[PDB]
Amino acid sequence: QCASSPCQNGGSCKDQLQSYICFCLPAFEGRNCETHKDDQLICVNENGGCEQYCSDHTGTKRSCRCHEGYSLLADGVSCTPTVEYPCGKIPILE
Amino acid sequence: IVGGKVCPKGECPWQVLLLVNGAQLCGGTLINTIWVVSAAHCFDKIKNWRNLIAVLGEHDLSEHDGDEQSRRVAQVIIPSTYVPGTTNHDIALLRLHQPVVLTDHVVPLCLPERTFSERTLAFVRFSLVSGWGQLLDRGATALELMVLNVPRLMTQDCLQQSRKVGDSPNITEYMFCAGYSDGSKDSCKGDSGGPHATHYRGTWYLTGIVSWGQGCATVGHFGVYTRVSQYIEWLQKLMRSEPRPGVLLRAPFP
Amino acid sequence: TVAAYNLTWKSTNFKTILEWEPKPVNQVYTVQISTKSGDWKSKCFYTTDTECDLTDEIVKDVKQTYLARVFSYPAGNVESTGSAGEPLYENSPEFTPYLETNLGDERTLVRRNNTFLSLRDVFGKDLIYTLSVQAVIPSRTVNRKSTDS
Ligand SMILES: Nc1ccc2[nH]c(-c3cc(CC(=O)O)cc(-c4cccc([N+](=O)[O-])c4)c3O)cc2n1
Repeated sequence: QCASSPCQNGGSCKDQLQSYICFCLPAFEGRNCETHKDDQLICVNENGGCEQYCSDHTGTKRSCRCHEGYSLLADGVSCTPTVEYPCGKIPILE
Repeated sequence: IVGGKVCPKGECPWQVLLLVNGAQLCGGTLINTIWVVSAAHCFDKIKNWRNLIAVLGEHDLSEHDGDEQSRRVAQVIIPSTYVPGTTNHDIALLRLHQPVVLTDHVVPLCLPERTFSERTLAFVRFSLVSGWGQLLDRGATALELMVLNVPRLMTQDCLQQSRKVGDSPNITEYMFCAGYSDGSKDSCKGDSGGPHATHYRGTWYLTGIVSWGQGCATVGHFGVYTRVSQYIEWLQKLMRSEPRPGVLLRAPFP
Repeated sequence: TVAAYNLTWKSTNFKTILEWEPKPVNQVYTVQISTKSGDWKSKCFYTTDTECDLTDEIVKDVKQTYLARVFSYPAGNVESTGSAGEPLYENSPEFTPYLETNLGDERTLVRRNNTFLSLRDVFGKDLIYTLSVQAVIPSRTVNRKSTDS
């Protein structure tokens, strides 16, 4: 258990009744602080971070897209409308 | 709509109201200036195919204000797999005669991209359904537009929680369920065709179409919607084809 | 694809892990967790593990009640859908960290603005001790006492 340092990626182990508790650092999670939070940037994982559409590519980063009437911005995730009455926006709450 | 509130005029801009001979038919959604989506059964008893109009901008059905826009419906296309009288493949694409003018009270709803629908919108818990349909299983229809916020369920949990029978269709892969089962909130007769809209990061997309599953606000039951995801392809394809020669059109599906 | 079964929450000082069965011969699992009224968030994407760590999510509001489900996909067609075009899944019991986590000042996996909170900063006057010492949260239904040192 802790003796047998099971916690990875900087984590600290706390012992219990044979069991232990790993306290990980902000970027990792898992029983043994082993999963890295920054390696699951896929479209199934919170839409890849894209505001509207996301695409996963083989061996290369996923790309975000926009709906007709909007343009992807500089950050590559957010879309902004290029029209006056872009779909799905409520003018009176704008 | 049972359990809903009144939609603050202008907050449901994609809501359509179809009329036949002047009488209310169904509701519908505006996806673009000449295209509206509604529920195929609403055209099960139409033999006055030119006396069909669509209104946008609408809110209070008793007074006219400066907003309602009306266009005749030039064409009605339904899956060639819908069966006159069922709830499966209950989707209709209506081609207006002339476009509408978007304004603060008339904007379309984004028809989302399948993948995004299936993978992201579908796990957004609450969406809105709206209409001027009965306010109680067999009560008065509304005059102001009413909107209901419902939770969606996956078929496994819907089936799991519904009471067992009535002469119900099955929840096919072309449907989904949303609602409460404690007969408190639900879509209702008169709301048919209207929208089920999900709000994802700032925009609303059309995730469903109010079908007719459950008389209206029953107990041990949920409301059934048409799963639009299964039809984006189809709609899109139809929206880019030449006008073809028919008011009712039954397009091949898929 | 068989669905997962025996979904269990294993939680001590808020470190919350869900575990389940079976151990997957040619299928993968993905876990989703939500609150009664929240959207579902996915974790442990397409794994072959039978445990998922949700601490990150439940420590956000330890007083909410979470519900989770595990989906099973064959491996390869991890798009897999069944008759009603959705992926095979099973749900877990509800877990309300604050009322069902296990106990052992102590640090918890609960974090506030980057730091970790402690047993008392999390249970205020609902935490009492005994003398050998045991930790007791009398305002509980289950897991009201800890163990002893
Ligand atoms: N929760 C809901 C939501 C929408 C609903 N719509 C209906 C509905 C019920 C009937 C009467 C019946 O049960 O046969 C008729 C229609 C209806 C509406 C418009 C057009 C036609 N049609 O066949 O030309 C039928 C309904 O939408 C029930 C219902 N329930």
